Amino acid sequence: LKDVNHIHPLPDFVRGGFDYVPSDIFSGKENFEQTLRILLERLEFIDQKMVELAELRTTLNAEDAILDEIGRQLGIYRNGLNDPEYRAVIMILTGNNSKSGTRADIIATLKQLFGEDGVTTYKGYNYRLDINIFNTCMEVTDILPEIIDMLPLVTHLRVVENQGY
Amino acid sequence: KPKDPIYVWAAADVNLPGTGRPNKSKPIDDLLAKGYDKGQKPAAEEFNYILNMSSAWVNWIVNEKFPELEAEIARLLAELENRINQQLAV
Repeated sequence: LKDVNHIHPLPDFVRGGFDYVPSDIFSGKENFEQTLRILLERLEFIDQKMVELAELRTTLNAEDAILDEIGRQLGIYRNGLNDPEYRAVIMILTGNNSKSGTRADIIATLKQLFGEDGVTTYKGYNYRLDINIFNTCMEVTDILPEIIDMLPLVTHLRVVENQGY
Repeated sequence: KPKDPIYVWAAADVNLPGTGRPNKSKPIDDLLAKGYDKGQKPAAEEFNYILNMSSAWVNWIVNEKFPELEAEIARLLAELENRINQQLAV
């Protein structure tokens, strides 16, 4: 019924405070109101930017200019990656820390990179595993090094990518 | 007898526009040992390579091996006849 995240712009900030004019003594004088409005409306701008200072620092929306700072703390350097996929690698490596490389587990990680039906996985008798891609939205060669990391120590892997079925 | 000349598949060795990689590649030995399964799917490179190899070897058998084998057969008999007839004349 209520949002748990209380960090939001204050609703109707301006009309508040004006509500503290005692008994409409000054209201309708058009000389005191403008002086008060001009000062209060400055806080509006500062109040608004208080959110982006917290909202924009999250990894989901962080821009490349500062996303590097988030990656730097985790040891994931930009190298030659671009912004749209640099976000992906950060998620992939971080998610690897609570993984076991099971068949059900592997499907889950690939799920975040290719939608619901964009990926499928065949399995083979002698350590063979196969990955199929149908709806890639980013160039895969640069993402490939991580795709190896979350697999068992002895996996034998093939990678094939195509658009659609 | 077959009625038409034998063309090669993917004869050229060039980078495909879609991939930017050579149009032919060797399939991995494991796949050759067993081949495709239900889930496994074919790649363009292997698909082209198999047919290219088949057609190229068919060329090498038909248009190269038999003609030179026939020439060698004729030459052997000619040299043998010459060698024998030299002694016969002697």
